[PDB]
Formats: sequence, structure tokens, C-alpha cells
Amino acid sequence: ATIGRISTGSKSLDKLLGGGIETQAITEVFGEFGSGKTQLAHTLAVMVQLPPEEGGLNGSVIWIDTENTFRPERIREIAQNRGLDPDEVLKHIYVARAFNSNHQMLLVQQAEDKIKELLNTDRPVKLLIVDSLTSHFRSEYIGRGALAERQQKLAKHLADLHRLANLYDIAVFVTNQVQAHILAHSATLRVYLRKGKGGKRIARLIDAPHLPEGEAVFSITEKGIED
Amino acid sequence: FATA
Repeated sequence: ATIGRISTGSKSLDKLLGGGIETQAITEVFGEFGSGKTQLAHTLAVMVQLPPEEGGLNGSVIWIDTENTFRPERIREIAQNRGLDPDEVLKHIYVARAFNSNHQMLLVQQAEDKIKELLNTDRPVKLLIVDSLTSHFRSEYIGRGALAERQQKLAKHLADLHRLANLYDIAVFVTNQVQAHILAHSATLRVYLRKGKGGKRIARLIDAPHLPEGEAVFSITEKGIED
Repeated sequence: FATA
């Protein structure tokens, strides 16, 4: 299947990404608390529902929320300010809260059932969010021996997510809170996000020498994100 | 999962 691309709402970030985030890929955004990772997730969960000529994929959303940070009111705001019906946009976002990392892993299997259910509808799943990908793994796998064990479990979880992305033509979007680099990562594309002044945010592609080497700049607004 |  040919890949698809979901606009982020920022022309600058879209150019950095070659048009938007890709299906059949895992895009990881990482950065400090408050950098805007979850704002980008909320924005994508609306943008994906737009028709293709407007930068969406007419798609539904699966959202695995590990920090109780999904906000339907934020979806509503973004949708209304983009000309969309907030209640209809919310209808096509299917959210589960992950209690711990083992539940988070099982939820990926449950996600496949929802993906299959919607595959032949007019709004197949096109976006799968895991926010936060790493928070439960960080709290549970800690101390001597944990680096190897945590990395193995996280790699297996990411492999399961890669399979859904690739088998069902879905863009997987995951968030990871960092601080202040030595660990392996298996996402397709890694985007470092940081906060500038007020509502301004700066994005850079990490370890992607074949792709744009500049930086995108965008603002958090009532439309989600915009230039 | 549950619809929002």
C-alpha cells in the first residue's frame, strides 16, 4: 500500500516532515515537559479526520493515554476552529487509559480489533497515538538491570506498533518525555521538540541525515498548532 | 477502547 501523510496544521512543521507524518511509520516526538508533544497529538487527532485534499486521510483515531492527558475539550476547540463539528470529530477518536506498561502492551492487541472493525468503513483508523510511550516503562523498570530489560520490553512494544502501522496503513505517533541520549530507539522518525517564547515551539529531526536539517517553528493556538 |  502506498503511504499517506497527515498534515500537522503547521506548514513549517509539515515541510520539515516532507508533508506531514507518514502512515506505515512510527513518529516519535520527544522533549521536556511542556514542550507541546500532547498538543501535537491532539492536533493530529483532528487533522487526520479531514479529507485528503485538506491534509487528512478521512481517518479514525486510536489513542492510548498513559498519563490521563487526553482532553476532549481541546479536541472540541481545535475542531470548531477548523470548521468541523466537535461532536462528530470526538466520535471517531477511540481512547483507552493504560493502567501500567503490561496493560499498555495488551491495549495494542485490543487496538487491532478496533482497526479491523473500522477497516472497511469510510473512516478506517489512520492514526494511533501512544501518549506517553515511555512513562510507565520509566516508572516500572528502574535500577540495576533495568536498562536492558526496559529496552527489550520497549522494543517489543514498538515492534507490535510497527506491525499495526505497516499491516493496516496507519500513522503511529508516540510521545516521550526527556530531560536535559545514549539509549537505542526504534521509532521510524524522531522529532525533538522544545519550547521557545510564549506559545512558540521549535522542532528538529534527529538522526535523519537524508531529510531536512533545518528547524520548524510553530505556535500553539485555538486551531491546535499553526505557523 | 471507547469513543470520545
